[PDB]
Amino acid sequence: KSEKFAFQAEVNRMMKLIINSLYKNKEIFLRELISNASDALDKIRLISLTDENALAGNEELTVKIKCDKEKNLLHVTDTGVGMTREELVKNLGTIASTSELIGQFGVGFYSAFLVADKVIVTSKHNNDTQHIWESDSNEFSVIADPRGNTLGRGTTITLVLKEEASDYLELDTIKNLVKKYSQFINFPIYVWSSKTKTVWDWELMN
Amino acid sequence: SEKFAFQAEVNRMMKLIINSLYKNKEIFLRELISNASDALDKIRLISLTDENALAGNEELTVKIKCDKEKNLLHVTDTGVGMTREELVKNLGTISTSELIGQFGVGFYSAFLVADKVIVTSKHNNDTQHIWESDSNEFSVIADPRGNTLGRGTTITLVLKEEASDYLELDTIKNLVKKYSQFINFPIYVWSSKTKTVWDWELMN
Ligand SMILES: COC1=C2C[C@@H](C)C[C@H](OC)[C@H](O)[C@@H](C)/C=C(\C)[C@H](OC(N)=O)[C@@H](OC)/C=C\C=C(/C)C(=O)NC(=CC1=O)C2=O
Ligand SMILES: COC1=C2C[C@@H](C)C[C@H](OC)[C@H](O)[C@@H](C)/C=C(\C)[C@H](OC(N)=O)[C@@H](OC)/C=C\C=C(/C)C(=O)NC(=CC1=O)C2=O
Repeated sequence: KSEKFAFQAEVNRMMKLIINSLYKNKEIFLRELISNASDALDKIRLISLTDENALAGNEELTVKIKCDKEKNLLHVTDTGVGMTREELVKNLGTIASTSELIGQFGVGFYSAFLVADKVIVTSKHNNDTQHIWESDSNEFSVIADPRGNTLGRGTTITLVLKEEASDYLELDTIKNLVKKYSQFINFPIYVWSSKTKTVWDWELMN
Repeated sequence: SEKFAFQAEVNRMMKLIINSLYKNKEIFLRELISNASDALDKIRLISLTDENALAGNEELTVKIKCDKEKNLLHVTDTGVGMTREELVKNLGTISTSELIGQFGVGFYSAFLVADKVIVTSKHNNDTQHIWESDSNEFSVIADPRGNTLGRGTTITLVLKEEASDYLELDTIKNLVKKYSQFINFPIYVWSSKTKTVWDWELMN
């Protein structure tokens, strides 16, 4: 189980706070994830200033959100700097209204457990191979992605939604939320939506 | 090397117990008394083949102590006890009311009323040690007070505010009785009588 890890005590306590104090406005997890994605794009953009190889694995700088209503999943993918394996283990397993306090203290990512029974973070960084981080909140593991490098560069956050969080699978909801929290993000944010013959394509939200 | 993490299974188990028994929480005492009884049963067996078994403490009892000022509830038995290695493994790894005793996870029902649970235990083959937890981790350290128990274990609960009622004597006596009526070992509750004096009171 050299791939299995446990959470630092403080993180456990922190996840417990978010759940007990934000259960009346769970929709903020989308805000927090879109915000994280945006900070990630800012860093690769900052890296491309000095390193001229920074953007060779994925020239674009976007944020695409997809709804798999059949597998009960919600995907949020950015083409930011991404995270190395060691960063998945250290930065997600430890740390150094409360709606505003979370993003400021650096723990807004855990707001995802407000609507998910399981969170998965797939990531490719310019200096490592693609890896997968998974957790149901009672432990977590990190393994090399057997699919190889399918992201180029960036991160995908996958949420296996709670049955009560089923509404986050309907497009009308996500679009409303994506739009409401995409307002001040300096990057384009699309949503895989239907157009009704009935064809699917990326739809710009901001 | 004094702070450990709970195994994933235990984590899952604590939540289940807490999510499903929030309606009948008084169960926690039944579970502690029951465990106390098992412990006593085991030292008694050992005393059959081991003449030195009861060297550290000749009695086979279970004593319950309420401390309102400090907000603590103590459950002490004089059974076989637990060695440091056992506290670590047997506690960190593994109506449903009567379904938890079966699986052997009753202990955790203590978190239904306690923000923090402490386990002090002295086992014939080791020195006294202390296991503490708030459910988000746990730690095991050598008791700096020495071999104070002689032999056995003390379950100390730092009761939640909404658990203020288990601090009241008449309540514990009432509860300790309903569940001690089946244990073949004497259960006492440090009670009081009005001058006002304190002394053990037999419940079964
Ligand atoms: C200031 O940076 C932020 C930090 C500090 C730190 C961990 C940054 C990280 O160092 C490895 C990378 O530099 C950064 C580019 C990676 C992301 C933003 C990831 O998101 C995507 N899309 O990559 C996010 O994944 C869930 C990382 C964990 C987030 C946590 C625990 C959180 O709750 N809040 C945080 C939000 C932040 O903005 C946070 O702690
Ligand atoms: C069958 O034995 C029981 C086990 C198996 C096992 C761990 C037994 C233990 O092995 C080291 C000792 O042999 C035994 C004498 C010690 C006690 C009963 C302790 O209580 C006192 N007073 O000593 C209790 O402390 C909280 C131990 C943890 C209890 C757990 C996790 C539980 O939830 N249920 C259990 C109840 C049991 O009866 C249980 O798992």
